[PDB]
Amino acid sequence: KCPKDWHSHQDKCFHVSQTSITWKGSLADCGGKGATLLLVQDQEELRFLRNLTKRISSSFWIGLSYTLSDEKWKWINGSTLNSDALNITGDTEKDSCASVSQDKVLSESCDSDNIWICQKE
Amino acid sequence: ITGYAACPRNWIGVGNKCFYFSEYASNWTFSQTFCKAQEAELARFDTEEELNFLSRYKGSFDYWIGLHRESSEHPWKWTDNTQYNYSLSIRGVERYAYLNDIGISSARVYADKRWSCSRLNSGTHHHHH
Ligand SMILES: *[C@@H]1O[C@H](CO)[C@@H](O[C@@H]2O[C@H](CO)[C@@H](O)[C@H](O)[C@H]2NC(C)=O)[C@H](O)[C@H]1NC(C)=O
Ligand SMILES: *[C@@H]1O[C@H](CO)[C@@H](O[C@@H]2O[C@H](CO)[C@@H](O)[C@H](O)[C@H]2NC(C)=O)[C@H](O)[C@H]1NC(C)=O
Ligand SMILES: *[C@@H]1O[C@H](CO)[C@@H](O)[C@H](O)[C@H]1NC(C)=O
Ligand SMILES: *[C@@H]1O[C@H](CO)[C@@H](O)[C@H](O)[C@H]1NC(C)=O
Ligand SMILES: [Zn+2]
Repeated sequence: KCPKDWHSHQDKCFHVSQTSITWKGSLADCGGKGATLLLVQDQEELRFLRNLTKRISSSFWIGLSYTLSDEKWKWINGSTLNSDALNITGDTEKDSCASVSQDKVLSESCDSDNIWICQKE
Repeated sequence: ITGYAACPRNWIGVGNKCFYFSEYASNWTFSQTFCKAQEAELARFDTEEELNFLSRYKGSFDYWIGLHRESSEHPWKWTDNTQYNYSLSIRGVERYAYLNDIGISSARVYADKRWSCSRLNSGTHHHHH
């Protein structure tokens, strides 16, 4: 059910683009292919991607970002972050974007470069 | 070149230097206290020959290196506090430098990235008390 060299799991397809880029840049790449940065369903699909990338990269970009005006994290789908559903380690003193380390989820500079994972269905 | 002499096991020799590439990721502050522990420093390059090697050997992981700045405004400095003077400009708005697949970039202390250590060469051993 997945396009070639895309990895299926729990009715989404995933892809791990093989180049490190900024948050905005990653958003645009996925969004330009008829896909989106990750939108974390459950603490399972995190473990899956975390395995999938364990051999490749130490962290990756997900569709989640802190907007100094709101003082709110926001999934790239509109919805404010359900604070219960994810603990995010880092400073939120300036705009930030969420990258998923193997063991944590981090508040990063949005101009740092990172592996990103594309999501469809 | 005073003479030829190998780098210790798990290190890679390039010019008057020995390079190390960590196997697990960590934050910048720890990565340094680990290099220091090995009587070394967060990887520094002085030649092009060195930088070219770093860029190619790197592989899919990004690696922390020697460059810090006190802020977005102030200038880039190696572990020893020498100014960074080399015409590859470090990307990003941030205070701690690491190896992209597209050159060098910068992220916050607490980012989880592998790291590289550099040390100079010699056939017997001179100690940093
Ligand atoms: C935007 O995406 C997030 C998930 O990435 C949605 O919030 C989640 O919805 C699930 C499934 O219903 C809930 O069980 C969780 O509370 C939320 N997950 C997390 C990790 O917070 C959000 O509703 C999405 N918005 C839209 C328009 O679908
Ligand atoms: C950087 O990483 C080191 C190790 O990865 C962290 O040090 C650990 O901190 C906890 C409590 O803070 C201790 O119980 C661990 O045993 C420590 N490990 C070591 C090896 O020192 C450190 O907290 C991290 N720094 C930042 C800024 O996140
Ligand atoms: C992790 O990824 C590898 C490579 O795709 C795969 O072959 C393996 O089945 C996965 N392992 C786990 C523990 O999920
Ligand atoms: C700084 O860069 C310039 C390159 O034109 C060079 O002339 C100068 O020697 C460099 N600094 C040091 C410490 O060598
Ligand atoms: Zn010693």
